[PDB]
Amino acid sequence: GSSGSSGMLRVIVESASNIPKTKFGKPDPIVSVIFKDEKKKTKKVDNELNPVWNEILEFDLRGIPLDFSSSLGIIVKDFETIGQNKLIGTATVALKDLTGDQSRSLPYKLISLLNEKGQDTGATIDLVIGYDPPSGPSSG
Repeated sequence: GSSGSSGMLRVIVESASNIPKTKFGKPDPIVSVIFKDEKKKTKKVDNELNPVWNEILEFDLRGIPLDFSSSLGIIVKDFETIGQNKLIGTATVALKDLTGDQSRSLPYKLISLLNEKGQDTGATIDLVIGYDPPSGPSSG
């Protein structure tokens, strides 16, 4: 364990609320984060409108900093449904604001989720993304 940071993006998932129920009752919502070709999702929540994951995610950049082009992809759907085109909502977090030469963690809450059509689904999800600039002898 050498002393040195190689760029790492942490994506904390608190919980969601205001989810569009279903005819049956309550679907199985699940957070799905995608960054640096890394698909990481949170523990699927059973029949519950406001699922509470309160988990922490991490992504290795390998000395690769952020840019105005870098962003996080947040997609929420119903586990019970995989193939079907059932989509609860989505949201993209532009890390262009977190970019810089000094760690910066901005709490992203009250995010409006949009369906595959781009219409306000009426669901909100809290997330805390933290950026960390790489630094050390091993540059890549």
